[PDB]
Amino acid sequence: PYLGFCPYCRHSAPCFSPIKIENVWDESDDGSIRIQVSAQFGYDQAGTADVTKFRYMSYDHDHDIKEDSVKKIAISTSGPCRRLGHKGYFLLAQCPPGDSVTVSITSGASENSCTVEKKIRRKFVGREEYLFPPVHGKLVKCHVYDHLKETSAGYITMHRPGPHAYKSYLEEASGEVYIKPPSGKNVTYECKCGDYSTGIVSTRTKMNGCTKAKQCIAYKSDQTKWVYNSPDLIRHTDHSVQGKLHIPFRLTPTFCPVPLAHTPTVTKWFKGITLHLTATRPTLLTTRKLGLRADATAEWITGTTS
Amino acid sequence: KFHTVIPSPQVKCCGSLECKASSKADYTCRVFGGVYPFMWGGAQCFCDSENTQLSEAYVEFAPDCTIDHAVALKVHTAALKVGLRIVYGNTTAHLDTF
Amino acid sequence: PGAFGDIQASSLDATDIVARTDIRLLKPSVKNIHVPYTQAVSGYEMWK
Amino acid sequence: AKCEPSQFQCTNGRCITLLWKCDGDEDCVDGSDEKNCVKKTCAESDFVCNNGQCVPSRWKCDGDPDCEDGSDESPEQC
Ligand SMILES: [Ca+2]
Ligand SMILES: [Ca+2]
Repeated sequence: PYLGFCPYCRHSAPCFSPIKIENVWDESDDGSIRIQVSAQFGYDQAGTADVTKFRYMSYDHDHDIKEDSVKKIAISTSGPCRRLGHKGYFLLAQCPPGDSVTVSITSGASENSCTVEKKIRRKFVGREEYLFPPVHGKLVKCHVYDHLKETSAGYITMHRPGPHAYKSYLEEASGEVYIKPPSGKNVTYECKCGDYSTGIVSTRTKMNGCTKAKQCIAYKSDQTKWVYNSPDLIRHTDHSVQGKLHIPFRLTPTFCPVPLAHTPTVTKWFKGITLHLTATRPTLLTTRKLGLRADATAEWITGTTS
Repeated sequence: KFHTVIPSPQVKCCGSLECKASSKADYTCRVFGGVYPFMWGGAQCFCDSENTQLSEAYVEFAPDCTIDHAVALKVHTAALKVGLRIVYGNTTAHLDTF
Repeated sequence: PGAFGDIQASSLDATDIVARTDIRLLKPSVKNIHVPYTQAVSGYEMWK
Repeated sequence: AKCEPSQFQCTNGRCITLLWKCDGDEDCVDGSDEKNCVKKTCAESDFVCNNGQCVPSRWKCDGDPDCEDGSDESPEQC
């Protein structure tokens, strides 16, 4: 559960949106897409796995883990998308094609969003494009993101979070920086306050040796929970991998229906055939000669033709 | 499809950083000074100027590669196997042979 | 970089991965922390 | 000079984004964003969020973010 900087947000400038699409995948044969973000879904602040709610890094001076119901997560491209499932750092949804994919917390006035200028196309499996799989048709081998969130596609790891200094943690009264930790926080401070200095303080503290905030940084020992390897946080001085998490929605072999355009009316003539063709959508007509030469031929036929 | 992985940057805000090697595929890290990076909380370094920053990049197989992968293979000296059905007189038999 | 065989290994689960991608990292030319970089379009997909 | 931020040189010789001058961040050793910009800090008729963006407080329970801070969604009031 962390913060992240994304190229585009609810407001057209780039912003440190709590939700940040870190990666996308599209190898599904159904138009579903796997999305990896900076927020976790199906877990409580405590890390219990209540599927009804999701958590993320609090977007304020005092950073903690806040919670909300997954019903407020909208995924969109050219239009809204049916969410097929969610788990941890990842979501699975079926979206129409578009040049971008957007994740948005639609919490009314807490509406924030992340968009990646990543294209998605209405790809299809088989040999005949379709707007939607028909029923009078052959079942063919295809692969789709298994909706069972317990299925694992693989794993990508995480590390203990690195420092995350807060300007709000320092005050410059008296012309020397005061560390002003939030209540009860075991804040950890470091500063080249005239010289390299570090320490931990659980309460308001007066520094010595420097007169501007420019040199002093202050954060807290929030290592208690790990953070994804993404760039928006600086790594801990030891970034050795902290275990792993299973990527949900395994790409699984399955079967998919595909159309069978009206049987081509063959016309026979001397050492040659005329295929009469009638297709509403691009149909991959392919032929080869069984001779020594294959004379490989392939053409995306469309409409009525021969 | 190679999945580019850019690990979280490392910063030694007031000193040097080694551009050491690693075994990762196309591991191409480089070091840059004057980074003075801001995080959401604000400034994120000890020094105003001598802040060296290490940027890292390498690649691994994307998760979907378990299905979307392809394997290149050299192939040679192909041997033809065959299934035979033999019928002779009142007797019929089926066979397979290289 | 940018052609079939962009990334290669003996097994998909293997850590023994070798690759060439023309990856180059640019200066963090923005106040917000970032790691700007570029590379050749996945040669495998370009091939596809 | 013109440089990577397209905008003003601070007196240490670093080039700085003038788009950063009003942001409340000293981005430089010297001169460093201290020079004036208009931030009226309007009457409480307007709420002001945390970045200081004046917005009519009547929208502090509208269900639409009035500022990028999102402070108008404050549970205490809404
Ligand atoms: Ca500034
Ligand atoms: Ca509002």
